[PDB]
Amino acid sequence: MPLVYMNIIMAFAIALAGLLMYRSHLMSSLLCLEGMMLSLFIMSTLIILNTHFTLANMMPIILLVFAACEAALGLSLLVMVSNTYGTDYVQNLNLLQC
Amino acid sequence: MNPIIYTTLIMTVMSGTMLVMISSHWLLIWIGFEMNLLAMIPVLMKNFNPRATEAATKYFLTQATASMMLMMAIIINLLYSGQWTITKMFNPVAMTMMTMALAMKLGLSPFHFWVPEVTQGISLQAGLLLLTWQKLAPLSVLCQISQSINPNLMLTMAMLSILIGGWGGLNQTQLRKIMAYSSIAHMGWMTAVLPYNTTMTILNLLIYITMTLAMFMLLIHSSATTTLSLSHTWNKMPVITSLMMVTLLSMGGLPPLSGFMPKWMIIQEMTKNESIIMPTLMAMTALLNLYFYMRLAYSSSLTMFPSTNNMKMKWQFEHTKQMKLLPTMIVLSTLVLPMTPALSSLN
Amino acid sequence: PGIVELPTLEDLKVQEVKVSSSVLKAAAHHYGAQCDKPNKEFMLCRWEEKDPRRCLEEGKLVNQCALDFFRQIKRHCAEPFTEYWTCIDYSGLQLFRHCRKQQAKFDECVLDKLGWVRPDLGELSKVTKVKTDRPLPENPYHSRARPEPNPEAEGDLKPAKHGSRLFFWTM
Amino acid sequence: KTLLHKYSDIPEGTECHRKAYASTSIGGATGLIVSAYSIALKPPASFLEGVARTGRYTFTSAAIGAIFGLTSCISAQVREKPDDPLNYFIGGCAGGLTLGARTRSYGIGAAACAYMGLTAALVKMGQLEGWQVFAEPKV
Amino acid sequence: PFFDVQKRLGLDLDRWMTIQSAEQPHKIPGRCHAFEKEWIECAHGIGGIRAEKECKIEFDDFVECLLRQKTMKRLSAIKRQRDKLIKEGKYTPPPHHLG
Amino acid sequence: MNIMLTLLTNVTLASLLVLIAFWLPQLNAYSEKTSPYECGFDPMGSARLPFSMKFFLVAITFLLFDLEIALLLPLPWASQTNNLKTMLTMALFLLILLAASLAYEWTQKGLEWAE
Amino acid sequence: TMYIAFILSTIFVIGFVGFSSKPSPIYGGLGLIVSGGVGCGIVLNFGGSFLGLMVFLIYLGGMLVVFGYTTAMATEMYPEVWVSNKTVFGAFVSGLMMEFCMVYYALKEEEVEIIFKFNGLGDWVIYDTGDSGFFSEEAMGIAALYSYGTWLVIVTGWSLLIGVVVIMEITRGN
Amino acid sequence: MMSGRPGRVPLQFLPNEARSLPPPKLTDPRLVYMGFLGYCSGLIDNAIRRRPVVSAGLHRQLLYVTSFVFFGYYLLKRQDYMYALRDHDMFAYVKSHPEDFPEKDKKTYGEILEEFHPVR
Repeated sequence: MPLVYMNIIMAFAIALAGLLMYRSHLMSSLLCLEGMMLSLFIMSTLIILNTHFTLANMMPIILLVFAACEAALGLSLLVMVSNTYGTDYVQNLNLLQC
Repeated sequence: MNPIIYTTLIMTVMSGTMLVMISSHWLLIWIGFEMNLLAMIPVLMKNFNPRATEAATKYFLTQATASMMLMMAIIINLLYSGQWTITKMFNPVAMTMMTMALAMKLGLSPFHFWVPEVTQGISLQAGLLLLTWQKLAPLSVLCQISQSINPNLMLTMAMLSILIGGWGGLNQTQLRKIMAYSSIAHMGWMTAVLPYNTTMTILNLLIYITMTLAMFMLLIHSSATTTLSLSHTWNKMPVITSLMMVTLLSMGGLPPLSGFMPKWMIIQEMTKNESIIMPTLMAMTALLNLYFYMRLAYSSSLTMFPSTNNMKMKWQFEHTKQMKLLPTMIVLSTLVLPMTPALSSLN
Repeated sequence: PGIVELPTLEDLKVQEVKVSSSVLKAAAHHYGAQCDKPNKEFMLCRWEEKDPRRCLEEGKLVNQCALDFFRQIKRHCAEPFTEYWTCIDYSGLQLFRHCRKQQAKFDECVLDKLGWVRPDLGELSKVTKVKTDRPLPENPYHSRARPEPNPEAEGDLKPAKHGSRLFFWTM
Repeated sequence: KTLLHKYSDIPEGTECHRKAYASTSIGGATGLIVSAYSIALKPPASFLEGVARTGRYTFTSAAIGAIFGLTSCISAQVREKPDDPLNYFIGGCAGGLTLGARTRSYGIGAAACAYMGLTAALVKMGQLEGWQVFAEPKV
Repeated sequence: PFFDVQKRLGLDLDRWMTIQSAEQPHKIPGRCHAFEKEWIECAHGIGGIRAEKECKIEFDDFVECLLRQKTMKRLSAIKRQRDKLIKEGKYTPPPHHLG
Repeated sequence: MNIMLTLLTNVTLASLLVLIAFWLPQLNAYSEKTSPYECGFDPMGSARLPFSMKFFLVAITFLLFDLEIALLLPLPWASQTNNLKTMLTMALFLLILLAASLAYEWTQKGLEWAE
Repeated sequence: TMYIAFILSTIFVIGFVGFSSKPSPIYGGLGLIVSGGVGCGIVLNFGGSFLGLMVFLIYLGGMLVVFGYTTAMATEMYPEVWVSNKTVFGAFVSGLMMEFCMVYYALKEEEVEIIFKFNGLGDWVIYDTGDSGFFSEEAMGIAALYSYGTWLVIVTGWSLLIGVVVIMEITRGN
Repeated sequence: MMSGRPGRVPLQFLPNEARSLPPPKLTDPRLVYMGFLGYCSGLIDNAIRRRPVVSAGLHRQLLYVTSFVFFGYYLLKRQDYMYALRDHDMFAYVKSHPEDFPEKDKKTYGEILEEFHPVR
């Protein structure tokens, strides 16, 4: 495969690693989720334009809108957590251990 | 929540699941998962306490990560085949990505950590929905792509699910966490036979959903979420605790009850494939689930724990609401073993 | 595997139609009117054969027909045609609507000196038919033989012999 | 699989150094995986504490592998019995004894001797008789 | 689909975007239209198990069309072997390849 | 590529204007000069002042409306289809759903800047 | 000028390393929008004009914008900086060097096999040779959403309305 | 196994070729057990609802019984048709592939040498 595809898939892998390896902030993890979506968008767009799958041109639009809906949902969850604890720190989300 | 809004959100959850099960196109399957999650998040936060908020947040994080991995698997499959139809995956690493994503959505063992916490953090109705309806879509996708799964990966995850569900549930005094670990073990049982016979997976799923519905409805009827609170139920409604005991015995797979049917059929189908060590391991491991089921039965029906003085007040009162289909769910979860050959209807 | 067979360089030689896009556009309507036979014949070959190498001589005839069309324009009013395609050439979108005066005296040439009526709106977009001598390609896709299908189901349904035969069950 | 292939293709009761090295490699790899999961889910208080835990787990598992390989291969070549599950049983019990030494507890050592010896004997039996742990679907 | 509601009700809910050889707007062709068509016409109605072996050539040609991996290898070989002979002063590219 | 040259020129000239703007004047700075401006006194940092769920809700509702707008942008080319009745039905469907989202936010408090 | 998509993709991956090393979320968002801009450029070089402008208008000017707006409200008392942690530097440096090593290997070998097989013979090489006529094939494919994609419009619009209802359910806070 | 079977039309509980089999008898033991399951459901419904378990709501217990029998009859038909299909395909496959199912050459125990193992 051409090397642009290599770098796009590499970007997805880096976003996945950044999301799986957490830090204190929730917003950083949500931004990693967004990067994963953006890399998926670009990979889909490259594949669809290159093979001239014309009806599949609309698929990146659908992916973008649905992932942005999920991002809105995650932002609302972060805001609720912050209103509970004053911060978006994931270490405060540990009271379900017991 | 508004009753109309809650009904709409429930319907949207079921419609996302149905979109997953009726689509031939991977994009629409992904859409169905997205819709299911979007509508599911508010029903988790229905009570709105910090436990509910944390349960919803952990659920959202795991499900969104799984959905992104699933989309990446779809995109790799399209990159190598140009195919959107849900069928065998044409790429092995895309298949691995998809299998891991579906297992994380299901909550199999290496991705099981969210199930106990989320189940504990939400209400019993939310947990009932979580542990019954949310298993349908990923399992249906798995049954559709079963001919291309790596049997080693799937069987590893299923065996780990059985082991961890057995061990994790041993330490629990919370009924919701016990339900979650039982669910992990039963998901492992479902996914072990998936490479060999998807009809066995459907059968086991139906039996498990019947038992889980019966048990969760008995818990809601009892208003008990801890083992000690359930230990008071005999002094209020002993019929509920005796029915719960027979249901727990069914969950343990004790003959001649309905819970023995999926294990027996799966062991038979596995031995048909020269699989003998794994079924023996699985049947032996399920004794842990049966052990903590028997602990619950001891504390609930087979013995009588101390009650409280304030329980005399509750004696003069009936239930405002009645659980729907609970008698049917109880009979189905205990008494259906003579009807086993009807499983061919699922073919 | 296999050698992609290619035409030689002199199998590909032709008298080029070396006029620009504005010259081509100015004569395009009368070109479609006057050069339909070999043009439609070559387009038929190209869609029927799905092969550039199978339709080279038809394209070579396309070129010759265009060439003679332009030589017929040249000898009667090369000058009104020149003015018309110059005016077409000025605008950056090569629009017809800005050159109707020049198209007018180009069109009333070819009528009087050559007989060429200009096609009406929609005529040039019609699907027409061509009476070709070339045989219809048999396997334009170079398809392999298709796999033999799984045998169908015949016979009448009889009840399961001794039932399900699942373990101890008798029905 | 190449880690297991290099152990499997060398015959039993021959080249005991190579077989010991292969079993040591398997032990070290497995201990590295268990250390990774332990560090992930039960994190230490410092980087050095985690390094110490990783090294402890890794050496325990690698020593179990090396001891199992040495005892199994040597008891095979000494008795001229490379198809006998008894050499693998002795290997498993010696691995249990070194695990008991690593945890420095006789009870763990004895229980592990029994369990790992029986497990290794079963593994030898499955190798000889073609038992499948993950059987590929056929019917 | 797990429940083929579309084929029971005759509805086309998502089958229209499922392949690139399906009907396209303005009849714009897919890049691998013929390759996909040939593979689909080979593999039709014989099951996936049979289609995986008995339609291997069509699917290989399709995959080459989609990701021109072997074409890219051959082009890369020609390029790097050309350079392998520029350095030694062996091969002079001709006028129509330089301008 | 002409557009790339244009962007390069715009960015370069803006940064050059920064450099002249932010290095040419003669400076003499002390502590009380650069103190944060609070109308003659010192500001309180307090603790995370930019709060209130309404600022976040307007952002989220703008996000969802912007997604539906993304769905509406292909409309100028959508009117060029022969199947115009289906296209009109779907475009009007999307716009009714936009209106329904606006109405549901409106009636359920939503767009209000409450007490 | 000969290679444009490769610099764009390398910068894309660099920005991904930058924001996925997770500095304070405002710098993570800055890295994300830089990555989004260079990716919009990438798909512009492939003929995806509408799709790249969608990236811009809705991702960078919508979704992001909202992200930075929400970070500007739920942050730290001293909103953190990239430098403040050695972990950020270590993650960014490791990602940058794993980018450099693999791009060098692919450029000078053209047969790397990191999970997938890759050949950096170019990026123009895979483009096909043909005319698209008097329309943009991308725009015709996307405008088919209203004629071919009736089901897609139905489910997406329902999901967006449900999203509004869902956000208003969750954020009520009672 | 049976998912991709040819002619298998979607969402069809009994296909029309099932009408060639004998329908289950009305006193079928499995159907009677279906009715018994319904009766137990009615009794348990009385128990949970805190009504006299045997004599309360005879219409409700009766409806439990008849609805259970009603579903059981169609379940029995579908099960029997699936098993008939299974046997049909098995016999067709054995017929079409005689080489995979050879005619085994039968021999008597007078010519077959079985090993005797003493118990002693």
